Amino acid sequence: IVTKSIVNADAEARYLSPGELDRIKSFVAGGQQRLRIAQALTDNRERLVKQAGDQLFQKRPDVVSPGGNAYGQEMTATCLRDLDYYLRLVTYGIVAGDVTPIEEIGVIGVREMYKSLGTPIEAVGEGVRALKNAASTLLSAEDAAEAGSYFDYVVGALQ
Amino acid sequence: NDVVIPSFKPVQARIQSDKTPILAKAIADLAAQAKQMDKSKPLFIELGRS
Ligand SMILES: CCC1=C(C)/C(=C/C2=NC(=C\c3[nH]c(/C=C4\NC(=O)[C@H](C)[C@H]4CC)c(C)c3CCC(=O)O)/C(CCC(=O)O)=C2C)NC1=O
Repeated sequence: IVTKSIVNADAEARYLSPGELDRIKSFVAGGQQRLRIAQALTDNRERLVKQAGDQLFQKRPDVVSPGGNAYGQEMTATCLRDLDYYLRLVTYGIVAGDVTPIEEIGVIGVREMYKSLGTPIEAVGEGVRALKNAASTLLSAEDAAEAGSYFDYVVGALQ
Repeated sequence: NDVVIPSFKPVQARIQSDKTPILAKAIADLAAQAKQMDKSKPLFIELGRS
């Protein structure tokens, strides 16, 4: 939240506002809890990714259908690696407080990419929604609100 | 000959704690703080509390 506040006060000619300095103070105060949430999500990488991908294949069997993109062991391994990448970017966004790491690493040009790869966008989005549900079940309650709202940004930005 | 001031009679107050009405508002607000969802721990343990 420091980069966004600095560039927002950079667009104007003035310094950082007292409101924005309160935002940075509150972000520092919540930063240790955010590191705890990142600790839990780092250590639960395997089973979260596998449960979310298998929930996706329960919801959407078109990708693992033989006409689909994720047909075969190697293709489905790359599917789970894509879900791993998005969970990693979600942890980065939970730590930073911005969504600029999520955005400029994995959001900004993903539609044209998955159009050229032949992969449907909505199934990626359903898999990240499954990640949101799984990480919501793992964490503490309003902590899961925090994690699932960054997950919610990723889900709404993919579609 | 009679004693002028024998002692000091202790006098009781006419307000104990029921007034002072945000000590009293705090009794209420905090008594009702206990039974509102308290989101700090997982959510599944907090639907099963009577
Ligand atoms: C960190 C940001 C980031 C993303 C998102 C990313 C995706 C990505 N997905 C790929 C393939 C793939 N991606 C999928 C994805 C899916 N199967 C489905 O049906 C679902 C909708 C979806 C799972 C979410 C599949 C099936 C392939 C293999 C397609 C192919 O090999 O042609 C490839 C090419 C092979 C590779 O290098 O792994 C990239 C680069 N790369 C990145 O750096």
